[PDB]
Amino acid sequence: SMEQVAMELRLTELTRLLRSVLDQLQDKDPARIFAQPVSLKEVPDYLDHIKHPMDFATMRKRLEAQGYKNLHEFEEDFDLIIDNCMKYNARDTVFYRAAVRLRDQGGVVLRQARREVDSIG
Repeated sequence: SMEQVAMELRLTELTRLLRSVLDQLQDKDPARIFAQPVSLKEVPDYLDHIKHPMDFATMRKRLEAQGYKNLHEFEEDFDLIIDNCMKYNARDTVFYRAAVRLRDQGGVVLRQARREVDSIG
């Protein structure tokens, strides 16, 4: 149907805007602390602590499959990256502090992304 095409075009254009958002958020992580999944070889207890691991690579895979239907879904995965790190790692650690800085800086980006998603539709 043409309606299914139009919906698919909307998903594609959302994906475009989320790709740009993802790039901008990841630039707020110049240390690359959140770039890849936590290795279960190197942190063998991780899944006892964190039930839904997340990282920028995993998000990028979902994005490229057009797997985010709306901005809320994408924000949920970003918040997991931050929140997981702030639970596993103590306040005095480079990891925790990196997450706070990513959260604070990412807020700015996400605030305007929400306006753009509502505005363009």
